[PDB]
Amino acid sequence: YTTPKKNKHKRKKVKLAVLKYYKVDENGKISRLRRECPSDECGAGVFMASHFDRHYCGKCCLTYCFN
Amino acid sequence: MAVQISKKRKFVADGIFKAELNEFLTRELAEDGYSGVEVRVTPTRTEIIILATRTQNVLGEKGRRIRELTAVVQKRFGFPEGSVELYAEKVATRGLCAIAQAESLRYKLLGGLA
Amino acid sequence: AIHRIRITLTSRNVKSLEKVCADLIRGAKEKNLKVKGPVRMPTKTLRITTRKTPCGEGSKTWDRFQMRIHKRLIDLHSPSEIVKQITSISIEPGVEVEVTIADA
Amino acid sequence: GHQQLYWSHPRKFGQGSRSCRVCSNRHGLIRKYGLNMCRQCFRQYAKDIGFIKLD
Amino acid sequence: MLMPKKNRIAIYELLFKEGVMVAKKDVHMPKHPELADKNVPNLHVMKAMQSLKSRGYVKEQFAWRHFYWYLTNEGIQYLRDYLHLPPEIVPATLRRSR
RNA sequence: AAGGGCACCACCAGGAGUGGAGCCUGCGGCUUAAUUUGACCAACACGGGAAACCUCACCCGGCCCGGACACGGACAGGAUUGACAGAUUGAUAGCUCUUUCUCGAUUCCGUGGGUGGUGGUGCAUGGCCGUUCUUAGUUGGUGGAGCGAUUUGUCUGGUUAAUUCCGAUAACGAACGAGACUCUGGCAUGCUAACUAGUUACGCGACCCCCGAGCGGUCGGCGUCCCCCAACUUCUUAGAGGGACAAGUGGCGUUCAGCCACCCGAGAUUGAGCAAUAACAGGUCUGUGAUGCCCUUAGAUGUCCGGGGCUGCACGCGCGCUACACUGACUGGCUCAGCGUGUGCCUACCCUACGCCGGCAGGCGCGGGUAACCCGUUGAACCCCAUUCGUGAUGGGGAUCGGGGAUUGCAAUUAUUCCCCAUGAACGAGGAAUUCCCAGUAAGUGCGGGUCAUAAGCUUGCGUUGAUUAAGUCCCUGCCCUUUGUACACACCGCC
Ligand SMILES: [Mg+2]
Repeated sequence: YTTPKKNKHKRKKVKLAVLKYYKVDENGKISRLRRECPSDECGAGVFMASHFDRHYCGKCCLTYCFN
Repeated sequence: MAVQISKKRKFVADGIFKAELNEFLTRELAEDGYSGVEVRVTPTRTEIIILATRTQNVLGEKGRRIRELTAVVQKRFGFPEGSVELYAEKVATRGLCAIAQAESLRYKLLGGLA
Repeated sequence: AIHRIRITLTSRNVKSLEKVCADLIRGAKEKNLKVKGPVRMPTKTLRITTRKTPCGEGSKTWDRFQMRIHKRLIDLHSPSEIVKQITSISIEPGVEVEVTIADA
Repeated sequence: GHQQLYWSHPRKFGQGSRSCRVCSNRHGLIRKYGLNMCRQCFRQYAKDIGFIKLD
Repeated sequence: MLMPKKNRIAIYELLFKEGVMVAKKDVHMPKHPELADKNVPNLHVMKAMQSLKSRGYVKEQFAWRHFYWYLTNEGIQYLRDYLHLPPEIVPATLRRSR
């Protein structure tokens, strides 16, 4: 054997806690702080990603780019 | 015509079906005194007759096992539904069948007789 | 219906082919349908030559396998209807039968 | 990996597109008359198919 | 096997409707032929039936390139309480016209 | 060592050759990251092994689990799975990193335990196959002989392809092998049958002769199972039957078994298949979901993907192809086959008529055929008939090599194949050696199948043309039987 490369470290997920990325104010006023994927396959339930320079839909895999 | 294959390929496919069915029945009904298989094919329907010594054993509880094998041979080769019938026939003079006697000898040797 | 039919019988063995081509036409004569004579098509000889050994070591002996397919044609022609008259086939395992009409 | 490279290599033809219908071997196949059977498996089963020796 | 519910229950109900099921040995087969509308890969159905064999609810027979799985009496009640079915509907091989 | 018999895997008389040249291909060697590997009469165009990917088993890298099941942790406040962008990578492998979304109990971690393996072991094995050996050999029961291993049966002789038979006979009665058997080829104007085969006759036609023929000649032109609107099976097909038996004659023979010659006859010896006891450390674990044991099993010897390799070259050998030319090459014309295949479960990839474009390889539309219906009356080659060449490495030979054009494929470079134009290298019949063969045979010659997306210098079959020599022998190489010798018994490749 004697592989020249070291053992490839397999990816370990970030182990995210409870999501809680939406907030209401003054005894309840809804505020989506995340973008919504508008496709039928994504639906109105799931939330899109809020990447620092685009938005990604978890199901629809649509990426909306803002320049 | 175009839908039906030529006679050469049709006869070869019939032989392939016979061989595959015989191998399946050998590997499945080995402990039940399997002797042979005979297929009578007609355009209307087909009849598969399993020559075996222990008919009451190849036929399960109220024909459960023969129904199972009928469904298996239905699904594997894709006959039209209700176009294949499987019967079990007891062989005559089982001492003259080399298949049955070889299977019995194999059973005895696996049991552990000298 | 006014019908004219063709029945072709094909299998691997001459004994069963001959006995079918005999009993069918005898039934036709007893059932007074005039018979176009049995036509024996040339035999199809499927030949496969394969090396005997499973290894490739030896004296290069070849085993040749043959499959003889024989087929016969009988034309049933009657002034009246044919299919409603003849319904029984009396076909043993091994032989394959195909019935067409003059249109096909 | 994923579905885009697991089986992406074409096998619409060639020796790797064909295998024995009995033992899944890829050498010494017999495709004549649509047999699709290995050289050894055909000798094994020729009695069952009906290919018998005459000369 | 990472195969989901939407095909696990499909395979299980196919296996319960008739006491047998036949699967050609082809892990690369894109689609198992019957239940053509469920998008169930042959690898998934093969490994599901293999797990059932290991747990003892189905017995396996192997011809040339096929599995011929036969569901067992130990598989009867496991399929029944996995699919949440009262013990009144039976597989096809069990009861016919009676 | 003797006696008898036999074999073109022996010779004799010969034929074609091989060994000499070029090339193809398979081994060894060399080189390499790898040039995967088995096999050394009975290995070396063998593993149906003509490998671009796959095949693939080798090398260089990269993914995935396709690690069942049980138990314990882990957990819906989330076990865990995918994925856009940037880097990263060969890669549009979310493979890893930054980044946040998303599946939801299917999985994750640990321990036992699977499973898979073209990994090892054919000197652990099965099956198959090769060889001893396709020679004629092999065995029991009861009886006889021997203390017994054993022996007789199973043989002095004649005869046969054959322990094949006649005969003798301490053996009698059997069994296998041989033979018999099956397929195949040859004759059937005898039978049955034919619009998926035809023939004859007749009728429409088309052309020549028309001097005048005229029931003149040609037609693979159209018709007569289009159903009343001809018959028949010689030709073709395939079934049942017949036929050949040393049957008849002469000679030889113990006048037996049989042998020789001849008549009549299609045939007086057609080729194969099957094929005994006992064996081999013969070959295959790289055919198998045949398989014991051992090895590996998550950084895989599993599996998938990309690239390379199996082709690599101072050299040696084997099976072959092309030739060395005039008994020929080129050019044109004429003219004849038979095997057999053809559209796919997965599986995509069939044989092709005709028309058009192109010089060719090819391309473009129209069809036919799942087939005695279409390719196809398989217009094959050799050969035959005329032309040019003229004894020169020449119009012999076409290796090597350059440029260009198509086809297959996802991909043609280390050129897949094909086409065109240039280059005409060795080679002037081949040392010592050595192979195969007795009649439709050798040889010349093409055509099918297998391999095949592309394809044959291979192999398995088919047809065409068609001989020289021989009807013997044990001389060489071997084989069988009997006697004999042996200090061999792993058996003369012994022993010493
Ligand atoms: Mg020239």
